[PDB]
Amino acid sequence: QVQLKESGPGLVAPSQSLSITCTVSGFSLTDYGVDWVRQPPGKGLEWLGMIWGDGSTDYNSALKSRLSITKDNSKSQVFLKMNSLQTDDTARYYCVRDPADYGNYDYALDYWGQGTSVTVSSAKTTPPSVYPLAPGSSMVTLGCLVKGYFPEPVTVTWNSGSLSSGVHTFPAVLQSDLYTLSSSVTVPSSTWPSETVTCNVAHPASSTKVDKKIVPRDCG
Amino acid sequence: MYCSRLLDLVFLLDGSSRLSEAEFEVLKAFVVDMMERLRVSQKWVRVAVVEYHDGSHAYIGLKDRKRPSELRRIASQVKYAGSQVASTSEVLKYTLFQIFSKIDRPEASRIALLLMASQEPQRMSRNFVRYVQGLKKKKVIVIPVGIGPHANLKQIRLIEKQAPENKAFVLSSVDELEQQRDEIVSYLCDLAPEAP
Amino acid sequence: DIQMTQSPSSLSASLGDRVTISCSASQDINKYLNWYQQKPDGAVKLLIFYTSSLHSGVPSRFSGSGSGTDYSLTISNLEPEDIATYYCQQYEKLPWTFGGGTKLEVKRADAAPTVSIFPPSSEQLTSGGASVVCFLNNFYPKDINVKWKIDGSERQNGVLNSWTDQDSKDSTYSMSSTLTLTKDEYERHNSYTCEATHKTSTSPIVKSFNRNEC
Repeated sequence: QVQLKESGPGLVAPSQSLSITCTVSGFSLTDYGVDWVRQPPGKGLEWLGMIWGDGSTDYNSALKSRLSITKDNSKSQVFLKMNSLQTDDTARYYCVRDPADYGNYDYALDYWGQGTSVTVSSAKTTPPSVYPLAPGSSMVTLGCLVKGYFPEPVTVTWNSGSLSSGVHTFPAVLQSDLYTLSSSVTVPSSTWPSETVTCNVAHPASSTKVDKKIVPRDCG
Repeated sequence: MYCSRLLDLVFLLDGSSRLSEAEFEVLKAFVVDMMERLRVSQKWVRVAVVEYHDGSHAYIGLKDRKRPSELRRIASQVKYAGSQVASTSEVLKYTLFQIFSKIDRPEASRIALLLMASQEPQRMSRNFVRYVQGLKKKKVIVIPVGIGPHANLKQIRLIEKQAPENKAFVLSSVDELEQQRDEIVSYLCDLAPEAP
Repeated sequence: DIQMTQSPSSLSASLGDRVTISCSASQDINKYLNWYQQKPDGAVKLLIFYTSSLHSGVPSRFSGSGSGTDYSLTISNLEPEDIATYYCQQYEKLPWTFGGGTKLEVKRADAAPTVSIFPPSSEQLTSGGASVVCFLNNFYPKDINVKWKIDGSERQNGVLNSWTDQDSKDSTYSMSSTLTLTKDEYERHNSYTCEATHKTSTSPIVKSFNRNEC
């Protein structure tokens, strides 16, 4: 089965370079071309360039000559390198195969890698501040505000995963170089506050994991 | 061997280092020898000569009104390029979009004699077949002449496949041009109609 | 570059329906047109190449047609696994370019959002920050508007909104709206209101709290 997979660095500081290795299997790089395509968060696809079986290349001039695609046929690897990334180069990057068959003018992007997410930022790894959202002073909806972290992603669960049917966890939004998201859970009134409801937030990049119990507000 | 018919013949010479400076003189000599066997004239056989590398240089245009002897002299003086690449795609593009942008003599047949001794990087071939198909649509016959072991055989076969009259001549070296010359002139002459 | 346009970015349908996604190029592209499918999980696959040829593995309910500038991808009978975003792509000339995408969505009965508002936690206040959070959950259709008011006055600065993708199980959407203020500014007012405008109601769905009624 034809396969392609990207190994990227995850993060790139503005003005630094991006290096990604695409490892392929199920076909020989001598007989096929390999392209790179990227997708900025929430946006469409942009074709970046490709490398033909013979190692010659085609690049999208919108990249301003910043891009290099090279490869090692014997190791089934294709290398993308891009100079001086800026915030707008933040995107998920995919390596995709194409037949590179000029005899048949056939260049379809026929098998795609799963993609590797690249974030361009000068932000420092920062754990989230997790705040419990209890109603102010049937079903009840509770929440957790997960604010000021970097980089993506965080994982949010309720009661260590026991609660899931009434859970809504929202995509994060980038505020001031830091990400913020919220998660809500709706449960029967008979279960809260009589029993515990806790949100669990893990942030792998920080190796952090915090639990926040949702409690009726300590109002005087 | 002498062709007196209505024909526009375009000579496309590979300017790469796949041919040495001396082998390129032999190629130019074949071009002059071919001209001597054609009734060079605006009313009969018109000729064009282009040397192609990564880009190309036209030495004679079909419309150039000069004595056949001065045209033979120009051909004999074509400069050796010795380029790393001689793009067959770009020169066919030049032939399609510049030489035959308009078809001035629909009463003549048109032939592109593509003298090839090398193989362009694959990225340069992206539109290759579309250029060959565009030429077919304007009734420009493409005759690939492979010379030497680096001649792009894939492209030679692809050209033959695009149209029945696009017959190929595959040679082992420029030394064979002299031997196959009358045979080639004869095949090209037969693709052209006689004057009324 | 050749510009590819997919006029509808959001297309609603019911399972079992015949669905057609359109794509047009800024110039003749000689049928050099491909179609791709990106599933909600991000996986991209080629479906149709050279206007109408089906790629390996693709079921026959998918077909493509067109010429010149106008192309169409048709799904003869929509299946659950087909809920995804579809992109056309031209190869008439480099650089290759893609249409902006057409994301399919499943139709269901209209449903009003369940709105809940939350005052800033005491923990967050302790750090000098104050976010007021409002959830508008499980509504349909996806179009919705949220308005904030502090002591009766509309507030537009400091608000960040986030929308979930359609829920696979009940076909609804949810949205979050967060108003962030400094602790002093927050402590400078009393009523905080979240108002939701959606087609299910002709009056806004309002939720409020008074910083002092707690």
